[PDB]
Amino acid sequence: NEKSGSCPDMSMPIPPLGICKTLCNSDSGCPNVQKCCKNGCGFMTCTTPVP
Repeated sequence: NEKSGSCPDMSMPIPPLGICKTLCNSDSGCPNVQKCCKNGCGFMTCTTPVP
């Protein structure tokens, strides 16, 4: 739990394209250094880590 930062609470970016399928299960689930949060179609995807 907790890689470096946290989830970017904003919900600003909203993908209109037909994309409704999770991928990650948590921080450790996401690759590179992306955090696993819910900022799309209500699933668990990777996002940018916020300090």
